[PDB]
Amino acid sequence: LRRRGIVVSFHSNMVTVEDEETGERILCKLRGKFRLQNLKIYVGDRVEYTPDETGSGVIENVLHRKNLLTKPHVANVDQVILVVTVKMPETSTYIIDKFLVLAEKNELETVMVINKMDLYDEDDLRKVRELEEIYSGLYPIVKTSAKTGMGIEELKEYLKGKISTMAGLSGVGKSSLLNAINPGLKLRTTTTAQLLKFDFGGYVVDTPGFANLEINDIEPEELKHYFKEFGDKQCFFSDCNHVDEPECGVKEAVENGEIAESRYENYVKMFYELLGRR
Ligand SMILES: Nc1nc2c(ncn2[C@@H]2O[C@H](COP(=O)(O)OP(=O)(O)O)[C@@H](O)[C@H]2O)c(=O)[nH]1
Ligand SMILES: [Zn+2]
Repeated sequence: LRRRGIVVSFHSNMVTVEDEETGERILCKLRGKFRLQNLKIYVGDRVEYTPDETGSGVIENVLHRKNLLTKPHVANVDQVILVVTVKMPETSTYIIDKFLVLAEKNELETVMVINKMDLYDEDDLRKVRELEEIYSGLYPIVKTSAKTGMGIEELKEYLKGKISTMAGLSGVGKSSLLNAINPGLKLRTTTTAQLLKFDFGGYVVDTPGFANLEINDIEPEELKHYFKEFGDKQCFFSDCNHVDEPECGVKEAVENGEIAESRYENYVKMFYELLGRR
């Protein structure tokens, strides 16, 4: 009879589902009119199927998704674990804000993780204090070391229950942190993502988030809504883009220091970058 499950991967041209109750990995086939209609199914999709245990099962229906990450297709993602690096990979605030813009656009909770702390000397630490100085009040920050183990237990606290996606520049330590959180687990024909179950309940995606940092589906005038800070600020004009406009609460805030310059700076850069399109 009808049982609820979460899709976790696509094996041998078939959907692999996991039983929401207390189930194992039941392989499946989608039947019905999903054919007639165009109701596509993805990893992370919640579904209800028929347990013909005498050989896997059959997917009867696919629930409605809260969202759908793209390239590595993933549905119903709650969190973005943004792993950042001050030294070694060197992460610019610009890249960081593009990541946040993306996480916000897909309406996801974001947890910023400054990794490789074990490698930082005094100058590096200063750069760290600058990251906290910028993002402290906009997002949760956790200082970690995949090697030392520093900050992992605290990070396990955010992964619990939720379906999470790792994001960050190559080399920043995404796969190493994963293994630090759950020995054995690791980041990545077979072009679809997979959901890895955490020891403590919850899942993390096979491959990394928006690795292609593609901000195009965003209209210029839309971008401003993806910078938390820009909101409680009042600007003269109706829907002021905060760039040239004559009077801007946002521009005012920057001259004050209520808004980090880097934030404004990167937002404007991104703004103009989106304008170049017809
Ligand atoms: N010292 C130190 N090295 C780390 C840390 N995390 C990852 N690394 C190293 O950084 C390299 C890249 O890590 P990896 O997890 O593969 O990066 P990813 O591309 O973000 O998944 C590997 O050679 C690791 O040995 C960390 O917290 N501290
Ligand atoms: Zn404005």
